[PDB]
Amino acid sequence: NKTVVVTTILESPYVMMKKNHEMLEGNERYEGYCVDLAAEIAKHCGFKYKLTIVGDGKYGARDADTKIWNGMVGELVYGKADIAIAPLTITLVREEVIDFSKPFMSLGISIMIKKGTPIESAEDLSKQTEIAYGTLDSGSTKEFFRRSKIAVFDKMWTYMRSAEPSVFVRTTAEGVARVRKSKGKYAYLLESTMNEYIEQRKPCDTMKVGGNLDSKGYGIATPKGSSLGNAVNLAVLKLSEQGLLDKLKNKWWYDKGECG
Amino acid sequence: NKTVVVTTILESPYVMMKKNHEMLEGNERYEGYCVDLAAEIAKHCGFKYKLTIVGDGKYGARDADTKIWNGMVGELVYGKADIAIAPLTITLVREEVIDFSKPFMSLGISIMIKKGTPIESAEDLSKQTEIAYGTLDSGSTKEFFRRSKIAVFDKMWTYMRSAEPSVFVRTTAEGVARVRKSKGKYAYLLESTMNEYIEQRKPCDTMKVGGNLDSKGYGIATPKGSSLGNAVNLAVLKLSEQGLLDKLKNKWWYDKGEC
Ligand SMILES: CN(C)C(=O)c1ccc(-n2nc(C(F)(F)F)c3c2CCCC3)cc1
Ligand SMILES: N[C@@H](CCC(=O)O)C(=O)O
Ligand SMILES: N[C@@H](CCC(=O)O)C(=O)O
Ligand SMILES: [Zn+2]
Ligand SMILES: [Zn+2]
Repeated sequence: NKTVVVTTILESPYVMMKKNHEMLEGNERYEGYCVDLAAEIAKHCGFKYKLTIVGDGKYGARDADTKIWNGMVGELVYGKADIAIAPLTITLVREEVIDFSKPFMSLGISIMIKKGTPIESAEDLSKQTEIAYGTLDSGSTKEFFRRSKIAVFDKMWTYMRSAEPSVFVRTTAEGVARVRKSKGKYAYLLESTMNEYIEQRKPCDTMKVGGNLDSKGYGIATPKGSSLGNAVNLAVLKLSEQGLLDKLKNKWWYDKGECG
Repeated sequence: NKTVVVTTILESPYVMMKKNHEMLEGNERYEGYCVDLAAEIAKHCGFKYKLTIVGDGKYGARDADTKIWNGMVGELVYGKADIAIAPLTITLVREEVIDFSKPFMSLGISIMIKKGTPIESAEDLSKQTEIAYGTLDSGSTKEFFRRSKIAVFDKMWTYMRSAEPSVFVRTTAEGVARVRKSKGKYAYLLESTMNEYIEQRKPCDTMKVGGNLDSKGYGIATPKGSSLGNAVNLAVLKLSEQGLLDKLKNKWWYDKGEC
């Protein structure tokens, strides 16, 4: 019996510091969808756990030169954490080095605009220069554009990779702030889950436009061959079938909506 | 090196007989989304394969008395097939006896009505008596209602399990025909994928109403511990990331929609 080290990331509404966090200790400092999910997974799998925030604040990508993984993925690969419970996208390159449970949430890449921005689609962004657009660094959305052979997305990447000043951001919060402050001149490409959450938070000045660009899932990740992988997978399916995942999504997205 | 036996099911538009199937042979007799997907999975994983239609025409459930698995799940469990490539729902009870890849398609349980039926939600169905409703008699949708602790769905199951004559059907096609012939007095609970497909088929007299009741996925299934599982999983993720799954959905659902 060992305390499971959980790596996660501060990303609303998945993991957030409670208002009164400075007077709280350990796991009690945090709240959110992944905090609730971690508690459920641990209960069903019968383990005790410690939530830790990923040191470098990243999801995980592999450096092309050194081949070293960063982010939550790196924490699993190098044995610094036992499990990642976060909005971590299931991708081919990651599945090669870590294990993922069946998905607990669906999502797709989507477009965030400041309200009133005359953009309705990815096609619309790709055909103009007035409105800058970019993505998060070290995540699956950037890799999507880097790899896409779809004409519109390829054009978009050609623009984004060489754009000056840089259109990429270190955190989702930075991307959102950039939209809010840029008077309609920056659009942000981010996962529909995060986009839909921010759309329902004050100051209610952003919106999701167009359909999703792809369709994928977040999964709970463990190091390759971990003893926990099997149980975690079954727990995710149990929570899905009990309706708990739906309950948590309602709790953290729409029950907490502040744009009416 | 051995030919992989693929179990699948005749379910439109996943697997269908080609119009000229009697003058074709082997895998060439069939067409559809899962036929296209099987060819791709096989190419990427480097195996030869034979498509076979599940003998009993069922998805897979375990008999409460005999504890024997039927349908495509049974074919995997008892060693008759090496892989199932079909609209087979990932469920906990199945994942305990077979392996699933990461999902290749997302779906949820949904409501099919004859156009004009005064029903907009599961809540609506549960409150009234005039319009009967049911599910495929063997499958994950029936098990969803059987197991649900959610009040609306519990109410629906309490009605369905006791309705006479039976509100359950043997095939999706039977459920669809029942909606079409019942003048608005039967609604059919089925997966959103199959609902959305039929919505685009002549005579264009059905529609999907309300939100989905759950959210889940179909996966490619292999017998527990099979050597093929890892490669199949990586192939699904590659095909997802390359846009192929989206292309195949558009091909079989919308590009040739008749409405
Ligand atoms: C809990 N819910 C929402 C789900 O079970 C679910 C079902 C399917 C998916 N995802 N996941 C993936 C992936 F594994 F790639 F992430 C894909 C799908 C649907 C479209 C193809 C690829 C995500 C969640
Ligand atoms: N969920 C993403 C991070 C967010 C994004 O890239 O848009 C990942 O796992 O990399
Ligand atoms: N996809 C379902 C069958 C259809 C249904 O139950 O609605 C299964 O795998 O059992
Ligand atoms: Zn629970
Ligand atoms: Zn480097």
